[PDB]
Amino acid sequence: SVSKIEPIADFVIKTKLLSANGPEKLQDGRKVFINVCHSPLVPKPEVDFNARIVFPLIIQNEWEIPIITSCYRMDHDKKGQECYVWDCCINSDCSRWICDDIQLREILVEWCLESCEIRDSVVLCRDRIAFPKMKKKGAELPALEVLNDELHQDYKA
Repeated sequence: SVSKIEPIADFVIKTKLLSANGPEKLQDGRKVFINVCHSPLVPKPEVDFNARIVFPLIIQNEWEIPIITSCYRMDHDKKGQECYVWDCCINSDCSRWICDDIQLREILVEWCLESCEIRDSVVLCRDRIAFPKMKKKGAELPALEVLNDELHQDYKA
């Protein structure tokens, strides 16, 4: 059974595509946008966010904010050049944690970049990075199709 997660727009990561080694063709050097968004349907860490507890767990690879990433979609800039867009959906509580702790927000941004890199075999720039003041890139964020074992425990069947 496939469930739908309708993400709530939050903020955008702007970057650059350095290389594409995946099953599909992408143009190197094109602008990349990542929509960091949220839903209460995304799993969340079992350990509540407390900086002194959690940052050592992150170093130990024992704690992470779960991310559900969409397939990429194409948009175009004003000169007609292709730009690639991904949605990275996290639990709504985790979206509030990254408001109050800038160190956690930086790590979450890195996790979102790695998530797109993993799912589509792309390499994204860590230097040519920006944070547009918009909530999302593009029109309505499309629904994420997920299996029931991917949902937050309290929202499973």
